[PDB]
Amino acid sequence: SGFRKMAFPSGKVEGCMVQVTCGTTTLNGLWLDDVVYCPRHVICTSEDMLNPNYEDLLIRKSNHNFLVQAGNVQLRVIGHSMQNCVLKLKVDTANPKTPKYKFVRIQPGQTFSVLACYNGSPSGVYQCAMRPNFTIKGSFLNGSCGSVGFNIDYDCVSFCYMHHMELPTGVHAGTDLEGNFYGPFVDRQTAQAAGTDTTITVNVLAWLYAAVINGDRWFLNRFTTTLNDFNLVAMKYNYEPLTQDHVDILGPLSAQTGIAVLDMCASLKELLQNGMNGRTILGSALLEDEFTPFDVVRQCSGVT
Amino acid sequence: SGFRKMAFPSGKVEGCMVQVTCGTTTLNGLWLDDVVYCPRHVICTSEDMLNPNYEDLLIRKSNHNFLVQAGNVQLRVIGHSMQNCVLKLKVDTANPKTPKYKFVRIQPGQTFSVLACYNGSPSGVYQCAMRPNFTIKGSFLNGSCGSVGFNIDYDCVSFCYMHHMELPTGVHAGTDLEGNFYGPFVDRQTAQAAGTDTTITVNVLAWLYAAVINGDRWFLNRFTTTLNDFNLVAMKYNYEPLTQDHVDILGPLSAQTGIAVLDMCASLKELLQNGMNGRTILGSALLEDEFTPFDVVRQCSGVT
Ligand SMILES: Cc1ccncc1NC(=O)Cc1cccc(F)c1
Ligand SMILES: Cc1ccncc1NC(=O)Cc1cccc(F)c1
Repeated sequence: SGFRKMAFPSGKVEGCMVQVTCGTTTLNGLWLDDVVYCPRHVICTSEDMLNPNYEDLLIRKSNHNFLVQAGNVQLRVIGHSMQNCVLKLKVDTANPKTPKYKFVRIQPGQTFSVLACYNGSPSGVYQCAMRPNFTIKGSFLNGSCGSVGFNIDYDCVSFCYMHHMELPTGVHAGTDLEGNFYGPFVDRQTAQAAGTDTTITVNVLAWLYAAVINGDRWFLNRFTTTLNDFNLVAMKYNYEPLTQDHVDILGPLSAQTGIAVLDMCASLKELLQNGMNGRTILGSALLEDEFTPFDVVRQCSGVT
Repeated sequence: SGFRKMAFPSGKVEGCMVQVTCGTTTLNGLWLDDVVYCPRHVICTSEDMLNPNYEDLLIRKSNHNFLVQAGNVQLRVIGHSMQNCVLKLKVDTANPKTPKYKFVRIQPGQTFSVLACYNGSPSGVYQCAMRPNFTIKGSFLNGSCGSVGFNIDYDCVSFCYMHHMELPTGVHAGTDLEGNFYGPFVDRQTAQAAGTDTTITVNVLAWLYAAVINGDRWFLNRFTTTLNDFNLVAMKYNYEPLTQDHVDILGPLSAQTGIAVLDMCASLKELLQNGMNGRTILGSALLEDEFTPFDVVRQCSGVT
């Protein structure tokens, strides 16, 4: 009973957080095995951020310039390399708390947990969706760079995000763990356009199924629609077009509740055209798109 | 930039979760030092839950009947005692992962993180407010009993909640770590009334300050009010009456933003009387009351 914006337990990730300092800039690093991963802008001063030549900036740095502290113990840096927008600092000690892990590049619309950190210390954890425009609407302040996003499948942590930058609009941009930015962003102090964003249709449908499972059913109606008809409504309301791939992943929720996907689409169509009329769904007065069909199944079945 | 429903990092609590089985009932326990705490209803069968005599039920149990498993290792139970609605199983081994901790009884309106668990394994973490009526609107299924609520101040975990029961309305009831229920609830399979709930006024005001800090300011107006006038509006809209104690704890947010508490009360009054007019505040289309003034200061300053 109940449905919450649940994050993964952050324990396995907390054991990997370190503080990385280079010159006068300090941020977070991720220590996995004998490598520490962090945003490459740790090598920059504020003046460098205007138009940085990272290759030239990194050349002025040696292993001893990167100070890596795991809690209260100092790591010895024996190598450094830049891969895309991340630095990889080889250390002489493998992290004893390294969980089983993978580096994954998630798709837009997928969700993950963020462990916000400052000075290598965890401050909090929250669940995010990677927006269709490849930004995240996180909660990050100066010093949070290097904080990571992740998912967990039983004992394996799949790291998918490393925080790098705050856009002038207050939304967030970052990379996968190979240092490739999600979206068009560059790690430079320049105003950068995020694409037009859209609402993640398949996620709103999954959340409507979660609402029905938990008893919030007032929005169910006597109607049905087609993918074509629904997509005309999705276009008008800036929702992602629904595809058969999306219908396919909603199958488990359709089977559990007995509500055909296109019937739920008709409820969503009516909610888009008429609003909530002052009512709520799962404690929300808007259509929530930060739960994937997998998240709904996982939470509604109590997967650990 | 940004403001999220952030939970504490759950790592220190994950290290304390164990599975407790007695007869054919399995639930979660909390292993701190050499004691395992769990809901006393682990000793009941479904038939016992109708009208249980816990004292008589516990008398039929011996130390060897309580099976406590921490991950994959078995704990040896050398004592058992019932304290209010919790069982305390003395074990022969102190939990090596015991963090610095305290047991606290929180007040209604205060917030905390829940680490939802099943079979002793963590499934997810979310931030909750203890409702003014002493229920929590959690996300819990069968097997989640024994999952705990907590806050963290630097290195100290203050445990404040242990999950026990789901009311017929789908809201949740539990105890402090001494086994005293929050609210009027009893651990019995009987329909039980939760009091009339109210919105946590001081928290909505704190969240309005968080919105102003992050740039959502459309709701600020040219008006002011008094505690008496605001409280007439709070009464009409089922909000908690605001006191000078509440105004006092909003002081840091009033000082940071330069918006006097009674001026923010006038914005809240107008929002109550006119609604959001289809607009949002911090990604919400309703007035959020699950962030305390302390949570707002902590998140807006990045406290670890
Ligand atoms: C101040 C802040 C707040 C939240 N998240 C991140 C930040 N910090 C930055 O964006 C620094 C920065 C500037 C320009 C490029 C870059 F890659 C990184
Ligand atoms: C089924 C479920 C779902 C979520 N949270 C909890 C539960 N389980 C219960 O309430 C069991 C129960 C019954 C009667 C009394 C009691 F103290 C405990």
